Amino acid sequence: ENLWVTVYYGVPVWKDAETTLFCASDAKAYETKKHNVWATHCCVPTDPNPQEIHLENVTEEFNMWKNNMVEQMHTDIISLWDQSLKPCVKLTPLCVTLQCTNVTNNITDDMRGELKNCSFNMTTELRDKKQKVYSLFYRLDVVQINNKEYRLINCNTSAITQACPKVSFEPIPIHYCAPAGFAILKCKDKKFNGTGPCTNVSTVQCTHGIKPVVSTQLLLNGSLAEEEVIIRSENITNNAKNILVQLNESVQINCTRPNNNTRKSIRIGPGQWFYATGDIIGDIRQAHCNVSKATWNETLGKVVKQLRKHFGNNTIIRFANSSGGDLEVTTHSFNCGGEFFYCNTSGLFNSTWISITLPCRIKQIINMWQRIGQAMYAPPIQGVIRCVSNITGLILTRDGGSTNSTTETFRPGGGDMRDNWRSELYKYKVVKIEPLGVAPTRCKR
Amino acid sequence: NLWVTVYYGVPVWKDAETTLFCASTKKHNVWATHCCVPTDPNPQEIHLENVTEEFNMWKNNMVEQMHTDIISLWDQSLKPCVKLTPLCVTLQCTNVTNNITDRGELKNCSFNMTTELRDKKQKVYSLFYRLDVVQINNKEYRLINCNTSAITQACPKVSFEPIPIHYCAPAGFAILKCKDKKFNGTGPCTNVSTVQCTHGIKPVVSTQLLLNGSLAEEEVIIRSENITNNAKNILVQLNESVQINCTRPNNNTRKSIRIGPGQWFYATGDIIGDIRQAHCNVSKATWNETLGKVVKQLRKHFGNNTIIRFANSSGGDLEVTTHSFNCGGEFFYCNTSGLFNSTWISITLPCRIKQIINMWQRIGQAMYAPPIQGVIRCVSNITGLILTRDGGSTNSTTETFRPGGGDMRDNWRSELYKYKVVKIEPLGVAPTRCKR
Amino acid sequence: AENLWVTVYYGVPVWKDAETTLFCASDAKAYETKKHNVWATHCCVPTDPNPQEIHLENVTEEFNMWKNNMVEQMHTDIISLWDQSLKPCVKLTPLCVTLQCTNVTNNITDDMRGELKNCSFNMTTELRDKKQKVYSLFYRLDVVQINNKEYRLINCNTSAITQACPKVSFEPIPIHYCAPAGFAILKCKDKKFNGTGPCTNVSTVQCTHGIKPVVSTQLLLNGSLAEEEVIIRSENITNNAKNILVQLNESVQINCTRPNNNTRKSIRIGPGQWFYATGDIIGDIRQAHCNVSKATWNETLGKVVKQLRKHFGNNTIIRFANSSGGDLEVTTHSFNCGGEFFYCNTSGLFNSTWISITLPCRIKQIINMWQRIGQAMYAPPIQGVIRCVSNITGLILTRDGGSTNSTTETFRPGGGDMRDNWRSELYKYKVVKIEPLGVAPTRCKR
Amino acid sequence: GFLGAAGSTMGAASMTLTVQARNLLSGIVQQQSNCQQHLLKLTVWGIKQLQARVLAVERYLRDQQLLGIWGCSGKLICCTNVPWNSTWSNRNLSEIWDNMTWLQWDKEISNYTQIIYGLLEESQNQQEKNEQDLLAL
Amino acid sequence: GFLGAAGSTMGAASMTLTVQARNLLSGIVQQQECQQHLLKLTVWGIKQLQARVLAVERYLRDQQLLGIWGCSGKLICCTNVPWNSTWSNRNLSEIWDNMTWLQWDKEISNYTQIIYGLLEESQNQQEKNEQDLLAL
Amino acid sequence: GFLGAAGSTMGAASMTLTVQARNLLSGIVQECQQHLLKLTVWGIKQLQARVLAVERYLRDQQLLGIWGCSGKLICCTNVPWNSTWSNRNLSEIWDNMTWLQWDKEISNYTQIIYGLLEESQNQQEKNEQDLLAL
Ligand SMILES: *[C@@H]1O[C@H](CO)[C@@H](O[C@@H]2O[C@H](CO)[C@@H](O[C@@H]3O[C@H](CO[C@H]4O[C@H](CO)[C@@H](O)[C@H](O)[C@@H]4O)[C@@H](O)[C@H](O[C@H]4O[C@H](CO)[C@@H](O)[C@H](O)[C@@H]4O[C@H]4O[C@H](CO)[C@@H](O)[C@H](O)[C@@H]4O)[C@@H]3O)[C@H](O)[C@H]2NC(C)=O)[C@H](O)[C@H]1NC(C)=O
Ligand SMILES: *[C@@H]1O[C@H](CO)[C@@H](O[C@@H]2O[C@H](CO)[C@@H](O[C@@H]3O[C@H](CO[C@H]4O[C@H](CO)[C@@H](O)[C@H](O)[C@@H]4O)[C@@H](O)[C@H](O[C@H]4O[C@H](CO)[C@@H](O)[C@H](O)[C@@H]4O[C@H]4O[C@H](CO)[C@@H](O)[C@H](O)[C@@H]4O)[C@@H]3O)[C@H](O)[C@H]2NC(C)=O)[C@H](O)[C@H]1NC(C)=O
Ligand SMILES: *[C@@H]1O[C@H](CO)[C@@H](O[C@@H]2O[C@H](CO)[C@@H](O)[C@H](O)[C@H]2NC(C)=O)[C@H](O)[C@H]1NC(C)=O
Ligand SMILES: *[C@@H]1O[C@H](CO)[C@@H](O[C@@H]2O[C@H](CO)[C@@H](O)[C@H](O)[C@H]2NC(C)=O)[C@H](O)[C@H]1NC(C)=O
Ligand SMILES: *[C@@H]1O[C@H](CO)[C@@H](O[C@@H]2O[C@H](CO)[C@@H](O)[C@H](O)[C@H]2NC(C)=O)[C@H](O)[C@H]1NC(C)=O
Ligand SMILES: *[C@@H]1O[C@H](CO)[C@@H](O)[C@H](O)[C@H]1NC(C)=O
Ligand SMILES: *[C@@H]1O[C@H](CO)[C@@H](O)[C@H](O)[C@H]1NC(C)=O
Ligand SMILES: *[C@@H]1O[C@H](CO)[C@@H](O)[C@H](O)[C@H]1NC(C)=O
Ligand SMILES: *[C@@H]1O[C@H](CO)[C@@H](O)[C@H](O)[C@H]1NC(C)=O
Ligand SMILES: *[C@@H]1O[C@H](CO)[C@@H](O)[C@H](O)[C@H]1NC(C)=O
Ligand SMILES: *[C@@H]1O[C@H](CO)[C@@H](O)[C@H](O)[C@H]1NC(C)=O
Repeated sequence: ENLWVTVYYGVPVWKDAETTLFCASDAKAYETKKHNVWATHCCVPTDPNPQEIHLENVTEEFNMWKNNMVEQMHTDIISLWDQSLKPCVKLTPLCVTLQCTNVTNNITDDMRGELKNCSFNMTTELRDKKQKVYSLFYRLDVVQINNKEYRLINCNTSAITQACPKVSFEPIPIHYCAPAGFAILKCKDKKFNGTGPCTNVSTVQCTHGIKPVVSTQLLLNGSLAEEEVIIRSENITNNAKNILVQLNESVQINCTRPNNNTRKSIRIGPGQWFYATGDIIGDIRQAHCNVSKATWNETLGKVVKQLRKHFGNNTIIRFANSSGGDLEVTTHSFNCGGEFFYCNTSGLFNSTWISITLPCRIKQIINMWQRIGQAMYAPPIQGVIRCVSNITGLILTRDGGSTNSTTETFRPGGGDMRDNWRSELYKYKVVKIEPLGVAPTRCKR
Repeated sequence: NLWVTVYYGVPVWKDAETTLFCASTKKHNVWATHCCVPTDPNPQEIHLENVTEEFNMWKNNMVEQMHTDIISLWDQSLKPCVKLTPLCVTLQCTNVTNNITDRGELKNCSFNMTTELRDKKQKVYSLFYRLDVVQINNKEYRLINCNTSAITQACPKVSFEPIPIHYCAPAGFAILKCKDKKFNGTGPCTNVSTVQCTHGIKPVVSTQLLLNGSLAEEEVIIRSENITNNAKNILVQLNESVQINCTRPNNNTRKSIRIGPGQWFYATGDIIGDIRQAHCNVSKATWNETLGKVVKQLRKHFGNNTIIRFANSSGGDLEVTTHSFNCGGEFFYCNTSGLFNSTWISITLPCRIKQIINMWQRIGQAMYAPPIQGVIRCVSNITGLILTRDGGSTNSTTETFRPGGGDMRDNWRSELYKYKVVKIEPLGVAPTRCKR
Repeated sequence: AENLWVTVYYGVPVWKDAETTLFCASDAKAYETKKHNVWATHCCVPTDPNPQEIHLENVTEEFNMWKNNMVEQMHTDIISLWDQSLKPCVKLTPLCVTLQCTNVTNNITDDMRGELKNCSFNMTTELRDKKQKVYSLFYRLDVVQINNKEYRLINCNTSAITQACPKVSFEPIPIHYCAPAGFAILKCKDKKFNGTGPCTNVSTVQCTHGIKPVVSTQLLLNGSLAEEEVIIRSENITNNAKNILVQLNESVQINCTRPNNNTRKSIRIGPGQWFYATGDIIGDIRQAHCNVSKATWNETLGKVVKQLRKHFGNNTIIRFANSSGGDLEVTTHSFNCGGEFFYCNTSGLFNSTWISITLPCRIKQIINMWQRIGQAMYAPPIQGVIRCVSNITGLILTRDGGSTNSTTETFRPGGGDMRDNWRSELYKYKVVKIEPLGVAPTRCKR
Repeated sequence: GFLGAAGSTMGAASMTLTVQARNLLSGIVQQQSNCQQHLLKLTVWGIKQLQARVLAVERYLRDQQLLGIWGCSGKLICCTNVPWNSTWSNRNLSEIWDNMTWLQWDKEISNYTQIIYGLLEESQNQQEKNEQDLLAL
Repeated sequence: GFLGAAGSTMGAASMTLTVQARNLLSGIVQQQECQQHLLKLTVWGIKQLQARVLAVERYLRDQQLLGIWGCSGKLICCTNVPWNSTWSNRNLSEIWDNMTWLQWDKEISNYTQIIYGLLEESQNQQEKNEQDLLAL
Repeated sequence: GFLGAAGSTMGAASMTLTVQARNLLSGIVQECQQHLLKLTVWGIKQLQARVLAVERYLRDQQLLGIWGCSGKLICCTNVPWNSTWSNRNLSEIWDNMTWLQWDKEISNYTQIIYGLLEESQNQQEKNEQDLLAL
């Protein structure tokens, strides 16, 4: 009968929680150039020394598939993106009948029909005057009316706006930081599965810097973990779930657009300009990406070796290319140099287990796959562009309804943007600090 | 001898004005969408024994908030939808003379409207009600609001069907409810129960005759700010509902015309079958009895031997001269003169339909109500009347009353009359027998 | 312990330099009447009818008007209110059309030849398939020739123009800046305070004196007047790259007018969208102008120079000269009177070398209000005629430091950066924050 | 039962002081159902609700500060050394704690409230100073 | 070393109570250009205010409870409510030298409301009794 | 007379502690109101100002709580002076000096002193908990 309730305040315990995290940057992104979406948003620098605290003996359960931080990042990016277009020029006046031809001059056969030379009647700065102008368009954005009359692809569905010519969408790394009263716990287990208990937990103020890189099928410029290739999925057994594969070595991919572009500016209203693609200088060649087979064949062999752990050591593992659907799903959607590429990856998934040039299409009117109903027009970039990126992971799915268990088929798939962030945020969890608690002691008032 | 003691948590309140919040398959219902913070489904009413408190419904700021919130929600619901500016063109109209159960109520108008392309046009046609079409300078017509305001299209998914809403106090505040029988909106009362939220109130919009409200307990209650002053409205709450059956008998179809990139306009298409008059049926015996009860109670305030006459409405626009009724998604303007034509000591009311609505929240903006396919049938409860005295006469022998209203706040005052908002002031001081 | 322990005090009267958010307070009576004034409808906290001031005995406080964050606060608030006043009104994009015009030649004095143009154009009506031909008058500064009789509005290639709201007043009304709880404003009362350094008569207030948000360049109008002498303030004095703000201890009265009797017409351009055009002038057409008493102005500069010499030498020649090149908004005396914009030529005021003056004025309707570039406002015309009476309370001058020697200094009108018009009123105030905790030794122990 | 004691004897109502005090700061008991992200779009309603919440906090703190200054921090039924002045209510003790409720009582006091608060503040200032010197011995 | 504990026994963890207490409020004021830019993001700004207002409300809620229970101003508070063997049938060495607070909470979370109600009742009685004894 | 004691000596100024203490929560008491809800930016800036004023107030109250001075304007401790913080006698500290001057004199030791006060209070509570066990 001698034990009494003692109330304590400042007890080091926590509970799972969902809150709003704020973004932070390295300062330098804003200090130097600004004029980009993430430097402008992330106005608060991180601490120069965001030292983590190791928690001795702490075991905590993580679940990357239910991680609220991922859902927030998705929402924040879309909102940021929209607010970056809001102030710029609407391109409504371009939704007219166009008079187009085949370009023809200096085209390698692989590029025949890819570009069109279109003339049209657009307004000038004065309401009562018009001008006849012309520009090049990529075939993918131009749809035939009814053989010379064409419409822009967005005219019957969506509003179209011009992306701001001075704003970069470069994926500058950002950090998510907790508000007071909250903490971010992270798993330091090098082989963490994506779910379940982790016995190596530290507490941080901010996450590591994450580059908000947008792509589909092949994940670019992320983490390579540390020791081994890890295959993780919400279910594994259920083929309907995406499998996120994290590589332990990167594969370098070299992408280019070889055509030397120029640009012309057309005045379309008081204070407004339209950026049009001008004539190509020199030869017209196809855009493409190079993957070295020397590394790619070994990389897939490693994936298969690990993949077998869930499927059988005598099972046939087949890689195959994508299924049908929009280019955002069926090809490697890739945003680089300020232009949008849609690269054909079938040359990468053509093997059965027990240099590679990928041609690429270029598109300017983009229904950014965040939603349908608002199209973005990407202004052209002068000169030529080159990108060198690190492939750090893959998103694969399985074919259900297989004839038998002897053979499993893996294809590039997914493309939902959440999985491009889930793969970096998989090790972080947000918890709320709860300072009150009680315990029996031997003291009485 | 006695010492000052300071108390905290004293159950004492003062009159106060604060901001209340609205708590509330219908994913496109306005009331459902913007008021989504459900409370405990079992409100806890506290009876306060030995408590007397003063109410004044005419100075009740809960009414002003309901009014402002409704306007704001209304405007937000129309905020993201297509403007109909491209329809304000010269129209070329005919008289729609096929199968008219005899006329001139509808017009069939053709016009030049753009397509999705800036450089192409299409010839389209649609039906309009005469009330929304005004002649230029005999074939050429304009929409009625072209020289005043932008007309926007109502979002053709969105419903305004009233869902009872509840106004709830923030912490630190409480709502007092007067349950006294025969409470006439002003003065002290003694039931005073304490609630967290009001009863559910349907934000029903109407003029002249109030629909779907409460029924005054067991007697007809006549409420007024002054009674004597003929510039004031009289709100009469009935002890029985009067049933009214309304219809729009014409079988409509609908056209959808591309008006711009990503945008569609909803036009009224051809009528299938006979073209007939919209109307409302008020039970005739019930209405006769209802007025007799009102007259009995009304008479005691003017003289026990005086005569009461009812007469129909006076001047002003349709919004005040007719019974403004919003049901089935359409706007009816019913002629009530057949209800107020008698001297004391089924009734079919024809109704007009209008599509471009200067909803009286304000002037300068208008909503286009898209047409509804098929036919409409509405059944509703008349729960009260708004009357005015036809003053200026000196012949005290007979008082004359006419339908009035049009100021939307009166429709809210009639439900919120029993509620008052107070703030809690927890500190107080009293003497005691000790000192620290 | 040597018998001393740390005692903690809360409520200690100590303050530190701070930057915070201030709020806009008002008279609240002139404001009831002036229902459409931009700074009245948006400045609602009533001031205390009897404002308090507490003199602080034995307090020396260091002030610096050139680093005063209240200036940035006033600047951004004015810009914001300006933007929110125009936001709801009609865009005049539909008026950016080819205009056809000739010169107004009826009853023109010589000074007005070529100043007004009579332009007709094809404009929309409430129906999209109809057009109307209308005409209006324009000032030559608003209209640019298209390359013989064709013209466009000057803003047609750089920005859509918004019509100023016809009922909104921009009349300066006194504004009080007030601190939030936890903050205090320290006011410097020292006579002849030059903008920097310690001040020995310091008092604490909750709100500043009322400041009228008067916008002008070159000559500061309707400000505080100095009490003892002319005070010359500058961040550096020596550095020719900076402005000199001179506060007078006597006001100079200036009388400005726009003598032409104007009319106005309302043209419907769309569905409840109205444009206000300038119609024919009734009576003779004459040039707008301002009158400065010659003797008063001459004596006033005398006083300024006497003080200016303290920094340049008794044997140094001081010369005044007119403004340099640049846009009218920075080379002439711009100001807003009655809602119309004057750009007056002040060269007649600054032409002397030391050991009634009529200033012609131009009127412009398209205003690149300098809050920023890339936006424009159209000022509706004012019917009838106007007369302005105002007080010159200070000058914005610069030194001609291009190439010189000890023989002479030259001063000429400058400015154009509106923040200096506010430094001239806010120089006496500093914002500090209160920090109630502190500790001190004492003989007492628990 | 938040105002349940409103109709009760002043001395009886002293037993519900924690009920009224607790609900002045209801906490974070109101729940957010999923919508919510929707309600954030109603900019005006967003601002009005924040104003309501901020004010409730400020009112709470102001009352707590006064109890702090008067030396009644942490107490609901705290007495002090300011004597009762009979002009404030010319009735005996037995006519206060009974035969009346807390409503009514505040009307009896009325404008004397400001006077009482000033007295309480100065008294505490003197009490703290006296303790500060006692601790010097 | 904010969560420097939770990997130590309940007893050892009592030495870090001040560190945990000071995470709120100090960690908020401490937050301290384009911060002006962000004021143009209406939804974002509202969400941030809601987070700050909520953090304050949570802080005050807990302080009010300490007030009600008579533990105001303390990090460690002894009370007059006895411990029930059914809430947890464990001895002092057993919990103070082995459990880590996180574990403890998980095991007695079912009795949280019961205990809080008891703490309030004991304080209510104590305050009244003391006032009655003060008055001779 | 809110900062009226600013030129008074530290000793004399101890008599106005409630004048300054009341400012933080009384000052905040500060057609219209509704019109300004349209100025979204002012809405946010003013709420930020009020929220911060509350956060700062509470931060200071939390410290007084932690140090064991809750509810007091003046409190004694068990933490001694080191004589390095200020090498002065009481007759030249409480008199012949104002609080503004004093704050500058010892501003370098503010964090040191606060840390010491915290540790002392924690030890004191620990020794009430065991004492109540006997
Ligand atoms: C995975 O990670 C890699 C590595 O970070 C990343 O690749 C890099 O992408 C960036 C952005 O696309 C590339 O940066 C551009 O490089 C070109 C070429 O410059 C060369 O010559 C200069 C000479 O001084 C060297 O310093 C430089 O290193 C190169 O050798 C520059 O021209 C680009 O500058 C423009 O953008 C800047 C953005 O801040 C502007 O500040 C600058 O003023 C330029 O904009 C203006 O001029 C343009 C004309 O050139 C015009 O089009 C614009 O509208 C505007 O007017 C820029 O610095 C970088 O070189 C890539 N690195 C490698 C090795 O290739 C991958 O993209 C990433 N993968 C994915 C999927 O995200
Ligand atoms: C005072 O209070 C009373 C109630 O106490 C209230 O009366 C009720 O009003 C509501 C709303 O107007 C009425 O609800 C509608 O009823 C019709 C009738 O349909 C009957 O027949 C069909 C046959 O197929 C049955 O399936 C049905 O169950 C009924 O027996 C429905 O048709 C209405 O639904 C349509 O509109 C909805 C709008 O959201 C759509 O979601 C729904 O899918 C339907 O739309 C389709 O049909 C339309 C044509 O009918 C067409 O235009 C659309 O494009 C689409 O194809 C709806 O359920 C309810 O019946 C009334 N009660 C009574 C007894 O009459 C009063 O209104 C209130 N007073 C005031 C002033 O508000
Ligand atoms: C659509 O526009 C055409 C072109 O203006 C209209 O046809 C003209 O009508 C006028 C009489 O008002 C005739 O004098 C012209 O000769 C006609 N032009 C042509 C090319 O036929 C037509 O009436 C308009 N239609 C509608 C429904 O408004
Ligand atoms: C119903 O309303 C009437 C007012 O219309 C209230 O009557 C007033 O009563 C007060 C005092 O009792 C008088 O000073 C007013 O002159 C009365 N006005 C009229 C018009 O008679 C009446 O009190 C209300 N009902 C109750 C029960 O009080
Ligand atoms: C500023 O300094 C002066 C001089 O030391 C202080 O003046 C003395 O104040 C005491 C107060 O008890 C009076 O009895 C003396 O007669 C004053 N002396 C003179 C010469 O006037 C003054 O109080 C100080 N200011 C403040 C705020 O403390
Ligand atoms: C490239 O274009 C030029 C004309 O600009 C033409 O003379 C030349 O033959 C073309 N080259 C090829 C490969 O078609
Ligand atoms: C890894 O995830 C799979 C999903 O099927 C699960 O069955 C397995 O138990 C998890 N492994 C670990 C160590 O958590
Ligand atoms: C390269 O591909 C062959 C099949 O063509 C395969 O047998 C071999 O193991 C692969 N190399 C590596 C390193 O995996
Ligand atoms: C009138 O009725 C006839 C059927 O006899 C029908 O064919 C015709 O379309 C109707 N006209 C209308 C709907 O006005
Ligand atoms: C058409 O309607 C007008 C207006 O009501 C009327 O004057 C005219 O006689 C009608 N004509 C026919 C043939 O219906
Ligand atoms: C009319 O004005 C133009 C431009 O100011 C000028 O060039 C022309 O000579 C004028 N014609 C006259 C003054 O007759």
